Amino acid sequence: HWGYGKHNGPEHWHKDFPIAKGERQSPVDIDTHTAKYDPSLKPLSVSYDQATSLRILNNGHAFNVEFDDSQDKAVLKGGPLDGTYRLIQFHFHWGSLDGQGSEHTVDKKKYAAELHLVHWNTKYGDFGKAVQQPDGLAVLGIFLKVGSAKPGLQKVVDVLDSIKTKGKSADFTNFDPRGLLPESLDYWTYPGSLTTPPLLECVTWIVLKEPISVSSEQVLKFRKLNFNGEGEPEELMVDNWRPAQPLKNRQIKASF
Ligand SMILES: CN[C@H]1C[C@H](C)S(=O)(=O)c2sc(S(N)(=O)=O)cc21
Ligand code: MMC
Ligand SMILES: [Zn+2]
Repeated sequence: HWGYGKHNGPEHWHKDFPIAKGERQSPVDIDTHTAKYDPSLKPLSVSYDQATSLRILNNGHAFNVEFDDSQDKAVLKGGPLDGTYRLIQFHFHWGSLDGQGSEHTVDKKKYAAELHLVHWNTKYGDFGKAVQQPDGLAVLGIFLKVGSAKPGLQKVVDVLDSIKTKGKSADFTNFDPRGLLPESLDYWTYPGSLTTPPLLECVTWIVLKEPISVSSEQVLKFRKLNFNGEGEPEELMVDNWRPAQPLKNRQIKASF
């Protein structure tokens, strides 16, 4: 089954998921000089004050912090979006070394990791129905660069010992996502897909311009995780990111 190694990595995915070669695949390189400023793009409205985190899970390719989405508790609206999208989970993609890790790149520059906050469109009623629609999901992507510690990331970093291997999970309540946001909410946006199998083309990507800083030791603990399940040969969870895909005539719009 798919992964990120030599034999099952991004370049092999088309064999089982033919949409890998589709028309609106993500991630893409964001060229700042070709992105078009769009004056009608509204400001983002992130309402995460009533968020309820539940669990953190190692799923064999990243770790997910999951949220209670049975009511409009943590939602995203405004921006390029029509309607309310609920936060269901967030995860990261990171590298083995600080100069690679992000999925989206800006003028070919790669950051150390990328945070994806995944939201689904409430008019479709549940997550499974939202992935059957071209505007079913909105993912908020935030870049991470090594520098000063991000205090709001530390609670996540400390629980990672408990979910070292594939399939382990831990209770993770009362985590507040607002501590992972940069100061500015300027963004680029384009229509894309999930960046892992099943690679469904249902996503409106909102990639924030401003990165958050994390310390070198915060990023180092991400790299101690395992793709493997307990009692198998250890394979460090590093480089779980997909190379950029062809933009193919889509336009990237900027809110600034
Ligand atoms: C296997 N993980 C995929 C299936 C999950 C059900 S999901 O649709 O929540 C997401 S969102 C996501 S990403 N990297 O594009 O943000 C990847 C996946
Ligand atoms: C079409 Hg999702
Ligand atoms: Zn992701």
